[PDB]
Amino acid sequence: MEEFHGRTLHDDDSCQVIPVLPQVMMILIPGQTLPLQLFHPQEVSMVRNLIQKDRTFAVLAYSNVQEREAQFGTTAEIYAYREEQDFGIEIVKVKAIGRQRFKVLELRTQSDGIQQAKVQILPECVLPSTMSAVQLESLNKCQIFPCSYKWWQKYQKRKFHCANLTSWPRWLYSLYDAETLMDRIKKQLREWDENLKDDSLPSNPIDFSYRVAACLPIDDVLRIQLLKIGSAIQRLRCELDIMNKCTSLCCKQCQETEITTKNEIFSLSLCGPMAAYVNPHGYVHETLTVYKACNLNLIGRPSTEHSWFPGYAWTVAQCKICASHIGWKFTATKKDMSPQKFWGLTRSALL
Amino acid sequence: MSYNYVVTAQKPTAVNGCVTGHFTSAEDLNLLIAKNTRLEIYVVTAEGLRPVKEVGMYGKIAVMELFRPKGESKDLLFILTAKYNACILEYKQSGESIDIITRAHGNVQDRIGRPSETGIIGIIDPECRMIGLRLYDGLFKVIPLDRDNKELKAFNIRLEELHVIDVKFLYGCQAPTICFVYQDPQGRHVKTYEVSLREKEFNKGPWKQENVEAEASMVIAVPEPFGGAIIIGQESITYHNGDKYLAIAPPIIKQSTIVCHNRVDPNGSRYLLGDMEGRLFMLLLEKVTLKDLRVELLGETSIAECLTYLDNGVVFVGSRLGDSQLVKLNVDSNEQGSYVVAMETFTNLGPIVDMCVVDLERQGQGQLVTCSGAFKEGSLRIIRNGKLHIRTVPLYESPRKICYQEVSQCFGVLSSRIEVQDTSGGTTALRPSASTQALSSSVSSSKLFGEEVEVHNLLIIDQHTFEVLHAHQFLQNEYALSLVSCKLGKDPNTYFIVGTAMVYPEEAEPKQGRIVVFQYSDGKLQTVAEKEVKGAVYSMVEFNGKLLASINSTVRLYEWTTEKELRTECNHYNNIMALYLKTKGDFILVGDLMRSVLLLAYKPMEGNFEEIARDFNPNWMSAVEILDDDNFLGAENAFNLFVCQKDSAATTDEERQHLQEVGLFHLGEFVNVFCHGSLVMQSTPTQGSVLFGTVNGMIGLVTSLSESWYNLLLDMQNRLNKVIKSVGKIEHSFWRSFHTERKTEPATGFIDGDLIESFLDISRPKMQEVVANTADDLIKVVEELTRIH
Amino acid sequence: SMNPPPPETSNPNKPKRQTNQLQYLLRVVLKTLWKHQFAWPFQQPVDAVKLNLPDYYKIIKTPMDMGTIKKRLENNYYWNAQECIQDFNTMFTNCYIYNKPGDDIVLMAEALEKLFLQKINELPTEE
Ligand SMILES: [Zn+2]
Repeated sequence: MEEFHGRTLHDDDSCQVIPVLPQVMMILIPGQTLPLQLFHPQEVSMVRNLIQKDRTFAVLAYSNVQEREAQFGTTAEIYAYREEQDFGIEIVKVKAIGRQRFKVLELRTQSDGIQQAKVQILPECVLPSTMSAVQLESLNKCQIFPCSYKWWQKYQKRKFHCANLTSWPRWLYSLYDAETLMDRIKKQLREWDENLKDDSLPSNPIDFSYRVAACLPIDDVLRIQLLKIGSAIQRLRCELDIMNKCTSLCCKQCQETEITTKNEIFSLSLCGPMAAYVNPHGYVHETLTVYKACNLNLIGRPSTEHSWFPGYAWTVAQCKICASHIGWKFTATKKDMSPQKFWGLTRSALL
Repeated sequence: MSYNYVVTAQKPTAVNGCVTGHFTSAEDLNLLIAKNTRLEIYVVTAEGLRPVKEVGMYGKIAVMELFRPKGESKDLLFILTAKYNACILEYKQSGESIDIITRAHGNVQDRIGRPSETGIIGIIDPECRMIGLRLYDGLFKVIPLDRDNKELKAFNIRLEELHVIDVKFLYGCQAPTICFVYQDPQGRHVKTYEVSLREKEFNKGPWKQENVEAEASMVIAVPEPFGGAIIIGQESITYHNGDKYLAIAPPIIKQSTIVCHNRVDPNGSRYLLGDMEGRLFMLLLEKVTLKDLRVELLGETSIAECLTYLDNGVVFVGSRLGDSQLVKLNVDSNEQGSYVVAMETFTNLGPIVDMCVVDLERQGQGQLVTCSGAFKEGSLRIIRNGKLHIRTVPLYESPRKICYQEVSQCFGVLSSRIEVQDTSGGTTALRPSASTQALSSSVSSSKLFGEEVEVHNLLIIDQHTFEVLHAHQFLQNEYALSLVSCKLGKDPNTYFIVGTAMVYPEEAEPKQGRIVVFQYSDGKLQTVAEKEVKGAVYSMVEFNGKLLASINSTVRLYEWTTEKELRTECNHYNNIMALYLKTKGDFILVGDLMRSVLLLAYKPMEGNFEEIARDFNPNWMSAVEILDDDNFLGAENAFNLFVCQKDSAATTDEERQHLQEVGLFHLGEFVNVFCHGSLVMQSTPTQGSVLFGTVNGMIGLVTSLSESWYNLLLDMQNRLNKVIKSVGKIEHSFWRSFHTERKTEPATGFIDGDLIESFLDISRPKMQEVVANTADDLIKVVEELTRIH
Repeated sequence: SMNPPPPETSNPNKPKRQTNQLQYLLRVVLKTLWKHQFAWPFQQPVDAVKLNLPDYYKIIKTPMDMGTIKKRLENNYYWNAQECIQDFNTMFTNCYIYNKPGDDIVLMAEALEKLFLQKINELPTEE
């Protein structure tokens, strides 16, 4: 594919006329990669107009798929394009990337067939430190800083030392501090993926929030409420809202079949419910402790040979639909052991 | 559309800067005191201090330094505001008329560049040739000190080190050199760079990068014959000159990190030190070359922001949180040890976290009670018109909230004290505070190192004698937020409702909170109703005999039953986290820290809350108040005030649910709380009365006005700017305009009382120059606007 | 982990012919082994992602399953009997190297081979 270097960015709140692709229906996140393939000659014609212009095309955030109604949308840039003449007809492959959020003013459809939209660029307001407006001239040098529990305790007391001057305390501003908030998302991100925050996760607060917006299952409505955000602090807060509202535990392959819930999560191990658990070969799997779990079949027999939990036999528990290795069904051998039967599902299969 | 008047009733008292030199005369020693926007001039005397001239400036003072270049007999003062305005001033006195003049004026703000963590560092070369200002990370501004440089030309030189902790100018050098400590992935190093005016580029210094302490924060310039710079961190006081390096680690400075420093001797032998715990230390230099550095404790003073040495052991403590003290030091006389003696105590109201207008003795004239100071400097202040009399009540603990009960005749004050962790397993107070010094103590019902632990207490203080009668100690890991004193339901007794929240180091969001109820009768405090809720209780308000409490984001209302218990009625969920609550009649105001205003009204027919109008704009919010049914006063980021008006006569649903931002004004002060009423005795051309307390101690009043009064005052403002000379030649239209790091907007729907009232102070020809389209007819109108405060 | 592509069921390069030995290897050998109860974890290739076995393909360079053998005999991929015979043999051996004796999954593989060996002993000569 033919690569591009140029980066185009329109002015804030300035009204711009940008065409909308009809094939694109899904809501776009700023900076998100989109693999498109357009067959229609008039659709390939719009792309041919963009490359010579500025490669910036509009993607509507459709509130209702029926009436095609969309109050918001995101601008997408064509960084790569390829024109392959396959079996006789002209086909184009377009790689899109989000640039700026926008408010839809008016939807006007041309006599040619394609549709255009009156676009107003949403201001990406980036607020700095909350302490910046109240920090004393003497404590200014203490702001720079050279076991994870100890760090955050010292981080709060030092950066937010001027909290006594305001009506609100130290810990209150932590709920609004980007660095503190980013760590809360990182915590639950580790509860699903083994990837370290050093390389897989970005450092910039605005960019980091946008990546999360896609992974976590968010229906159009949540995605719109997620885009109405024009500031980093409003984005991470909303990501925490999703983490504290949709606890629905499913299978990573099924995505629809329910395994268990947050209510059934019980603390047996002293680390909590889930910690690192290695079987005979050398696999590091984080095993969840739950009372009851639905949609799980029992294959073979429960063997007591190398059991993580003390004196429990592990039956090979699998899903009823995809047949993925979800975890185990630990049963008590002795009559004086409780919980008698509880599920030992690994993180890798848990959603 | 809004039309409002904002006048400074009380000037800010918190000292931000204090330097000693020769401003008025070359022979007379002068002390300059900076109080946020106000400037004070004093002549150093053996008895104390003498006042000569006090001038108001149109900018938040951040940089203030005295220097003497060649040709000039007396020292010139350099002032840099928060609005980035460089100005050089000199004292002028002929017969009786005093007029401070500006030799050079100009702006030093750049269109590109992010503000640094340390902010602005103001340092001027000892030989008085150049001014060094670190405004942004990695960028260094150099402004020359010449007679030709009147417009103040500035150039930014690219520096390799982004994160700079503290920068100062070196002594005993031909070319100007800057010494600084930077942070990098390796640790912390001290580096020097030589400045050249010709090349306009940085060059190699007198010595290479040397390794220092991991917590090295302060850098002090050392004059001749010693030379070099002293670097003090948290544990030790290091010395550098090149090949020469001296290190001493005192255990007495380990208790609290030194934040401020001052030079005593003209050669560099004695140095005043001030930590976070208000302790006063002395840095002694032994002797061309240094023999050894000695650190000695003097005593206990106010939490110093900046120290200054005057004459004959008289030291002026510049405190932002506590009272400014003129303390005497006993360094001399080997017979008796080092002891500090306070001589004069300057009243400091800053900071103000909670305030109330309560009639105590007058029953007509409003008397304001403020929760001033922090930590050991935390004290109660009673303000009334005399001139304004201030009555101080020490607490020795951080005050949070205040409430009044006319039935029990006492004040309910929230307090937070610091208690260090014990080796065996417990806590012990640093010094006896109002809570431990109380007549009677009480504890709540329980459920289920070397670290400072914050413990909360509910204080009961008298309204005439001001004595700590009762103190209610709060549970472990519990933080108090809201406290209201009002009658609930059909109950005739007046209760104190507490909106506590459980804070844990591991729990970022508070998942636990209590709604404790207290009654005060026969000089005894008692627990009435305990209501545990899943979340934090930030703010509470009374709604027609019912208690409204906010749990995280949700807004809840409680009914007061005959069983003396709190009962849930209806829950109103919200997208944003509820933090600010204000009410009048039926209208309820909701606000967060991200400046997302939301108006709700309790519909009693359906038995719930209906969303009326909402305004979403991202900014750091701090304080809010309802002016009327449509107008509401709010305080946001970068020391500004805003007013948003709704329209009940809007033809479209989208218009009436939208709030129009009609109010824009830069106060130059940070407001944390708002309360109704007036300090004066109760035919006013001003509508309503809203008083406010700030971080620096500046107390003012916000009041609505009519359409005619606004235009009459607005046109007076543009004329007064022409006659009144601005201190530093900085525009009033630029200073009062809405300021933010991303945008600048003009002031609308606001009238500055500071410029209107100045018409009485200025002379008669300047009075006649404004009224000319009447001179004495306008005076009576200005005099009407002075009576209100 | 990455799942490698399934083995080629139909290929134009490799020669193929319809013999009576392959007819018996589909209607008698395959059918009986397919209708058995312990045949379900072999009716498809052992998935490295579903069962979470990433080092499975790192050891087993030649993986096979009955599902591949069923399509190969139906689409006619083998020339002689030995090519179809080698496919069944590799199938069982792969699990024997990976899964240690005593496992429930080992017991099924062995149960199918006993029924496989009794039928392959009755394999006729080419017509
Ligand atoms: Zn599944």
